[PDB]
Amino acid sequence: MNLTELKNTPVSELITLGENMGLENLARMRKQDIIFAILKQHAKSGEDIFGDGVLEILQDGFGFLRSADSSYLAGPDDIYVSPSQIRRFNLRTGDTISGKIRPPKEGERYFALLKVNEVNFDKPENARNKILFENLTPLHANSRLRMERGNGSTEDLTARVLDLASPIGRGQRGLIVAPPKAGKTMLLQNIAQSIAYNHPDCVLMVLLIDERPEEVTEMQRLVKGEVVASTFDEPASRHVQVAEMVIEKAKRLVEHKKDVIILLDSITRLARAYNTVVPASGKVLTGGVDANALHRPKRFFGAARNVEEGGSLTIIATALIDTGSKMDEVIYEEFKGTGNMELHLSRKIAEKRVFPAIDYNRSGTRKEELLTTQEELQKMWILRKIIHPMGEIDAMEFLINKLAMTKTNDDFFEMMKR
Amino acid sequence: MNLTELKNTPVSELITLGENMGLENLARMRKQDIIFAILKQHAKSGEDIFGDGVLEILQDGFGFLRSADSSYLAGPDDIYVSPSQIRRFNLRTGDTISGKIRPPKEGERYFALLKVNEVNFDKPENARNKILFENLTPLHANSRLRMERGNGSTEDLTARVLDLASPIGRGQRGLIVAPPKAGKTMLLQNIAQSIAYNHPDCVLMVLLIDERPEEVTEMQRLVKGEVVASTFDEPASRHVQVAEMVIEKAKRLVEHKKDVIILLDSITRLARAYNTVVPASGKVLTGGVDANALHRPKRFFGAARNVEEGGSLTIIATALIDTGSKMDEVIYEEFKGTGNMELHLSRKIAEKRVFPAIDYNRSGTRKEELLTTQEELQKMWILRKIIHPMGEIDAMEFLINKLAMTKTNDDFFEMMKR
Amino acid sequence: DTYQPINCDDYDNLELACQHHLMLTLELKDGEKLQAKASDLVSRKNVEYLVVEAAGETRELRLDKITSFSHPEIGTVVVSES
Amino acid sequence: DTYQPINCDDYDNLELACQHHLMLTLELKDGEKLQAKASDLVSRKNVEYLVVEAAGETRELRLDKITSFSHPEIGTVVVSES
Repeated sequence: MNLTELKNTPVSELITLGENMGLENLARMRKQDIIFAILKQHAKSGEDIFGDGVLEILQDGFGFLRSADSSYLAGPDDIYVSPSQIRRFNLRTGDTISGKIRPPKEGERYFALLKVNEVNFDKPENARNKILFENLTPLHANSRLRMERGNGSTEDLTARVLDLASPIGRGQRGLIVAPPKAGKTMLLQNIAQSIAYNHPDCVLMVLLIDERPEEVTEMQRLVKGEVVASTFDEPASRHVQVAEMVIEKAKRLVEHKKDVIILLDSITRLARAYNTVVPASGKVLTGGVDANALHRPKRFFGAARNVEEGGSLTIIATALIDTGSKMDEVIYEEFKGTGNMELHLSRKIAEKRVFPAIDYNRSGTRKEELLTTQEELQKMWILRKIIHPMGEIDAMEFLINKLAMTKTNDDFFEMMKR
Repeated sequence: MNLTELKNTPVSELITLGENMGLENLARMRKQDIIFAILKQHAKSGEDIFGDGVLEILQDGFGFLRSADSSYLAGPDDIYVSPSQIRRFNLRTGDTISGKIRPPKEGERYFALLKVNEVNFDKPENARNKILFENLTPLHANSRLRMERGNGSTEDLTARVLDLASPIGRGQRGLIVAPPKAGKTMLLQNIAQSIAYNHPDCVLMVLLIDERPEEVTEMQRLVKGEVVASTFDEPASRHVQVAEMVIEKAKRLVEHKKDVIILLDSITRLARAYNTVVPASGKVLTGGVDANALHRPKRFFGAARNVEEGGSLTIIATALIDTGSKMDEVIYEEFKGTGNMELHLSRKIAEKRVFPAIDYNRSGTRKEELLTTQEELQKMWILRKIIHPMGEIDAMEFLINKLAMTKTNDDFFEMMKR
Repeated sequence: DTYQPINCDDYDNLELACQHHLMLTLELKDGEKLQAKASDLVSRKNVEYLVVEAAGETRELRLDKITSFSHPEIGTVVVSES
Repeated sequence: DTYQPINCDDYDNLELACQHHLMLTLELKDGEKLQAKASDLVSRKNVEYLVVEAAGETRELRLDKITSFSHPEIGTVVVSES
């Protein structure tokens, strides 16, 4: 049967399937071992087995078709592709490969590819002729990703406030300065739903680094799209592997003229994982961070650009501030001027139990003339002008109750000018 | 006879029983050897012998049934389980096996299992069909463990302050930050007493790492349930083995739709033991702590979850700060944000002799809306708003004084409302 | 009717004969003398079965029906009911 | 008419023979025999070709027209047309 549907079924269904297939002692094994045993038993019959995944290329030369269902974790069910296929079809890291597979032979551990059917959601001949991501010329964001639901519900209120604070464009480089206990998680949640509703064409990618399992489960349950995660139980190498796989897949999708959105949670954890995993360079800055360590996350962060040829890759990451560790303070300090979109959250608003906790007087974008129209820009600047002298929490609640009875944004502007 | 009752028998009574049976020079022998000799003689008589123990599988593939009475210490009285039984019954580490034992033959210096009767307090057939703990989907904590005894005693004051500050839910990952001589032991003891009183159904586990023997005996005598511990005069491998056995037993109990609670004192000592035992990785963080060494404790601490299918594993661990060693500080720093529950004990409050020394302002929970009711949550928010502006010692003394003139939390809430 | 797990020592001796491929003389519940060559055993439906390729027909059977098994080299062990 | 890429295992075996540079047997669709040496496998314009020579001719041949092959070290594999 298809491999991608076996990884979506609940464990009880898989156990029942293996039991009625003739297998036993499957209950106490892991999910991946159950899948591998079921696949081997089915292939014993000799039927056609289909599968799909993302190619990860090891240092030796061969690759593995990791699956996004297990957040690109190594396991016995991964399909092994020899350098034969990497040389034959010019495949880089992150190419989505789908095709038939065969059971392992004697002396072979993992399953092997048999006949590639689609590469990067496209025919191999057209896939091998695409220009590499590095050769694509960067450009400023011009098309705006409007994230107003329009239903007028209380959930859309934070999205409307965010849109009035800092517009989001395709290919934008976003950074959120979220102090602890400032409602960052629900902000990411509503951003994810707004993106999944307003722009179904853009590919949504949410990756969690150094998070608790409950957050992973809730994100998988409520966010529609592709969500991968790396809990704090797994070592730093797992964080590095997940981040690299996601960014490579995003680049390979953008090369096919597609819009990709990546919500990074969070940048400081990835930087700390890189600092832990990198070899020491002999020069260590304050807080215990290596100079060469902090360069690795910049490759991830710098990939956000608007491709002139077609499509774009936008990364809306978040940072940690005043968490008590000077390492994260330094990491934020060096990530300061590297993003065109900045969103400032504050603890003072959150402790008053009024949401969202966006600091409007200090959060905004750069080169916003391209994203918005002329009259919209005029109204936004007028609203910023009137908000500017007011106090922080005062400006926030003024924005909240000005947006209370309003359903959309334009009518709010009309009643503001009145 | 039964091995468990012999292990529960006082040493003097064991000596008298052995002398009556026909043994000698038992007075100057270890308790394990006394039990071994008594069992060997009673087996020479020819009667059937029962026993039980938690399975630990060694490197080769055979297992040993360690006993919780001696904190799973290796001894001559442990039961040997051949790899045949582990292949026959699908048993993992932490499984509680109870059944008939067999006298050792020549060339063997351990008692052997004869016929299994119960596995994890269930029939052998039903134990093989339980889904693994890893495959179970985690969730947020939603069912609350009420700690308020409600009898109006002065001992219940700390439990009431706990319920007011950081509600405890089934599956909540709790961290209690405790400076030295801040009365942490009395807090853990009161929490264990309140849990054993209010919720007799859930399994209570107390884990002590690097603790003086008098504290171990105090915990063993006072705490209802079962207590395992490792005194500081033991190798780090002993602490590692004790922690791994405790967490495997907890996982195997959760697999059977049960609620288990593990009170750990302390996570810092467990992390230090893991650092000592682990092989060097080549990367050393600040304070002389290995980098990968902290991957093992997290797999312990991260095992706390609220399983959607059923059951729960609630781990509350104590962390040590201000101890004057950078190792403890960095260990705390790495475990900073992996817990759903946070509780900050205060040295400054403790030196003022008022108890419990709890810092209300810098303590709380994550997603407390799930555990409590709407009115209770509103009252708690009102109380936190009232307490927050004033000082710390003043806050604790005011809370204690207000809770003193009332019995239950509800009456205190009504009195505050007026 | 319900299958009963056999004692640990009997199972260990039977698996030792299976791995070492000994020449087993089998006495069934009725008492039939059979020349069983034991190779391996399986567990299905929470019931343990032993399969023997006696005369090449490879018959499977339950474990509670065996009164005794013997071998000229290894010590014979009577299957304990308890 | 339309070219069909060969299976991964067959392609891997053929380039294994190529890098090993071993003497090879070629069978065409009609069922003939060519005892010849394969030098390299080259893909051009989305169609892969292999250069095989009986006496140094270096003839370019398509991969789909191959029927089978045999050599004592590597078991014979028959390709699949669909």
